Parts: sequence; C-alpha cells; structure tokens
Amino acid sequence: VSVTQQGQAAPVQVGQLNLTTFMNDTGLESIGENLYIETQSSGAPNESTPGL
Amino acid sequence: YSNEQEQVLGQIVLANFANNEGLASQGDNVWAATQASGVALLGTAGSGNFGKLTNGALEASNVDLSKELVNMIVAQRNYQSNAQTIKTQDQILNTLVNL
Amino acid sequence: GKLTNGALEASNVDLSKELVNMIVAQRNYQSNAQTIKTQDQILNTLVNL
Amino acid sequence: GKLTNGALEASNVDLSKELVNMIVAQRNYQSNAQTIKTQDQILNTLVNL
Amino acid sequence: VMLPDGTSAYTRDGSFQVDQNGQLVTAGGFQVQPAITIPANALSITIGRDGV
Amino acid sequence: SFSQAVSGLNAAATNLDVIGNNIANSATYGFKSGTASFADMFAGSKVGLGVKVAGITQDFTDGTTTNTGRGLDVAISQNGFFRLVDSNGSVFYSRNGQFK
Amino acid sequence: SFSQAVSGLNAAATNLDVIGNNIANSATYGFKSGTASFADMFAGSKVGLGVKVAGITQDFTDGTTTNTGRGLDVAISQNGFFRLVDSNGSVFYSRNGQFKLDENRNLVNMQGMQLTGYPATGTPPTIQQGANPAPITIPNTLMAAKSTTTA
Repeated sequence: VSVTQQGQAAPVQVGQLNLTTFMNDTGLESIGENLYIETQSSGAPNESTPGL
Repeated sequence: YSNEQEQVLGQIVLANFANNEGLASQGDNVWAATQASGVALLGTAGSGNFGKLTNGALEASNVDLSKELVNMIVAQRNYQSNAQTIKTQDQILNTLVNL
Repeated sequence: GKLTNGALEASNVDLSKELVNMIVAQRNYQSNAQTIKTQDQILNTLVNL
Repeated sequence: GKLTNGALEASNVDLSKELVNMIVAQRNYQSNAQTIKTQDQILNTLVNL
Repeated sequence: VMLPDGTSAYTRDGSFQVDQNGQLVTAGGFQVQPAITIPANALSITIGRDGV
Repeated sequence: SFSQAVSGLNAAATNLDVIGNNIANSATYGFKSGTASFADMFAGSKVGLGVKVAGITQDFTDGTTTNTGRGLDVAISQNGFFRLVDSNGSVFYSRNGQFK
Repeated sequence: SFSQAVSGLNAAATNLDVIGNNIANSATYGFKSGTASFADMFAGSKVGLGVKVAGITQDFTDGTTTNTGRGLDVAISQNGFFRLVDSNGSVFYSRNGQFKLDENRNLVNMQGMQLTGYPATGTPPTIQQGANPAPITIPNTLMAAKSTTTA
C-alpha cells in the first residue's frame, strides 16, 4: 500500500496487506458480520503475500 | 539596451521524460512527473533528443473531428446493444418470477 | 516611442483570418451539438427501457 | 457607474445555456418519474402477493 | 510475457509501452520475454515485417 | 455526463462572441484585436472533464498610421499609452487619437 | 448476468466520455488526444467477469504548428516539455507556449505558474549548464556602467 503526499514527488509505502489461506476453507465457523473463525476442521492459517 | 549591447538573463530548460503516457494530468494543461515516467532529465533546447524551438508559434490540438464523430456513432451503437442484454435479462427474470 | 501628428493607427484586424476562424468555430459548435445529441439519445433508451 | 444617454440594456439571457439546461432538466424529471413507477410496482407486487 | 511470479503467459493484443527503466512492456506493466530495452535519446522506433 | 458537452458549447460560444466582437470593431482606430485562450481540466480520474476558458488576450500589434489630416490627432508607432483622467478623478489609459 | 452487462455498459460510457472530452478540447493549443483501452477478465475458466478499463493513453504526436505572431510564445518542434514551478515548490511540465510577464517581472504561463530556466551568472553574465533551474526574472533595472578594460 503506497501513499502519495504533497511534496517529494514519490509515493511512500505504508505497509503490506498479507492474506492468510486455509487448508479447508469450508470448515470455518461463520460468526456474524461476515466473519469466520478457524476450528479443528480447518487447518492452521498460513499467511502469504497476494499472488503467491 | 540602447547602448547597442545584449544582456542574457538565462535560458529556457527543456525536459525529456524516459517514458511519456505515465505523466498524470493536473487540471490545466500541465503534467506532473511520477512513476512510470522517470526523472525530468533536463537539458538545453539545442542538442540531445530535445526538439528545436520556433519563436512566435504554437501547437494545434492534434484532434481530428472526422475520426471522433464515427467513433461516437460506433460507441453509441455498442452501448445500445449492451443495454439490450440488460432488457432481455430483466424480461427473463420477470417471466421466471411470474411463473 | 515617437509620436506622429495628423495620423491615426488602424484596427490591426484582418477579415481573411476572421472568416475562416468563424467557419471553424461554427463547425466545432456543430460537432459539440452532435455530441450532446448522442449523450441525450443514449440516456433516452436507458430510461425508456 | 455613469449613465449613457439614448441607449438601453439587454436581458443578459443566452438561449444556448437555456436549451441545454432544459434538456438536462427534462431527463432528470423523467428519471425521477421512473423512480416513482419502480416504487409503485415494488409495492403492488408485494401487496398482491 | 514474463509474469511477476516467474512463469510466462501469452497474449494476442499488441499495444506496447516503455516502463521507467526503458524496457518494452505491455499495457499492465508486464515485460516481454526476450526483454527488449529501448535506449534513451531515441529518434524513432521501427519494426519490420519480421520480428526485428 | 453532460459536463463535456456543455463545457465545449460554452467554449465555442465564447469563441464565436470574441470573433464577432473583433469583426464588428473593425475600422476602429484605437482598437486591439483579442483572442480566447482555452485549457483542459482534470479533476479526478484520467478521463477529462471538459475545457475552461483562461481569459481573452489582446493583441498590441501596431496598426497603420493613416494620414487623415487636421492637427488634433496623434498616433503612436511603438509602445506607449496615453493617460487620461475623468470627472471623478480616476485614471484610465487609451490609444485613441481623436482629440478636440 | 447483470454483472457482465453492467461492466460492458460502464466501459462503453467511459469510451463515450473520452470521445466527448477529446471532441470538446479542440482548439486547445497544448492538448493531446486520449483514447481508452479495455481488457477482459476471467476468474478461472469458462467464466467471464465482463470487461475493465486498462487505462487511458494520450497520443503525443506533435500538432500542427501555427504562425500566431507575437513574441512571447514558442512552439516545440519535437519531443520536449517546458518546466514550470508552483508557488508551493511543486514542479510541473507543460507543452503549451503561452507566456506573459507578471508584476514582479517573472515569465509566467496563463495560469499563474513561474517558468523555470537556467540561471545566468557572471559579469557579463553567461549561461552555465551545471546550475540548478530557477524561476526566470527579467527586471528593467539598467545595466552597470562597466569601465574599459582592454581594446
């Protein structure tokens, strides 16, 4: 994620948005407000950068 | 000056970007350097890859109306054809709902 | 600069350039009218459905 | 400002702006009417059931 | 076309540009596999009937 | 999205008005021709939002010093503006040579 | 099926908007026509997600030079841009060549941006290519009364 400021004519990175994948995304306990929590049926999440 | 002398106050500096089409238009007819455009790469107006100036002249709009009119016709036809798809989908869904 | 008595300067306006400028401006106006006509006709078929 | 004798002021109204504004207003009115028609149909379908 | 991950894809649309480093890329930042680089102070670019 | 069309229409109408003013003010001794100046606009995305007008520009080119006779008429062949004052005291600058 | 049709509709609308913007910015001097380019998008295989806009590109072909007279104007024959500076330190680059002089004797375009050029130094002043570009000033102060050195 890059941010452009008033001067310096060069974007400055403010961080990265890694995302986590699961072995079995079906077995995620679905709490409200569009949120999932991992359970025993879904493996431990593994994080990675997008596109890899 | 009236003393038959010439005084130089500097010279106009040009700029050749590494690649155009990466410059971001900023409202009025100016461009702002950014990524995909490189540094300004300033230089004199005489040599290098820079062009030769011509005093007392200006550039035209390099826009041809003949191309634009036919392009507008084609674009309008494409838009109408696209809207036909939405109309057909709406009719299909209405028929499915009514049963 | 110096002054010259008993003389008046002209209007520095030449009609030859003005006529062709009027013609090209008229053509530009017609083209923009066609553009707005298209922009209205495209919305008409969307609203009518 | 000083007065000018034997002269009158115009209406400072340009038809070019007025016609295009009228077209835009007509299209906006038609879109708003379409909204009312859609709401009426949405209510009729619900109530009929 | 050389994808960022490392593999190669194939395209049919020809609309090429130059990135900041001067190498010929496609619209989208992806660079051609042979890695053709356009030098600076280039008066004109010509492409023959063949690939040269 | 009528912004492009209406901006273009305004620019064309202004250009027509300038041309009409220039042609109408012909044969006027102390008159300088004018010309419109346009400029595109870009607010957000890369798609343009029309064209604005950047104010008219006069042309201070010298005319032709025609010899109409009499003595209460002076013409300027180079840079320079006559300075005049009104009844209320404000100062104006002009190039008209008709005096009495 | 509404997604694909809506995406196509938006792409056509963007194309029409670009066409209109090009057709309205005619008679502008430092203007380059722009065109839109589209690209499809497939999630996996056998599934189409419509179309998206892949950026708008401006054709930088030089326009027809016009003999408008005047003295404080200049047309660039080939690739090149004028470098201007903003009052806030920002640096812009332009192709239009309409120049004028403001109250403090600075070369400024029609929008209120100071033209930048190589500063002149020395007695008599010369042109140096190693100096940082600065706003150009042309004051009316009289030249210094230099004495005779050699003949």
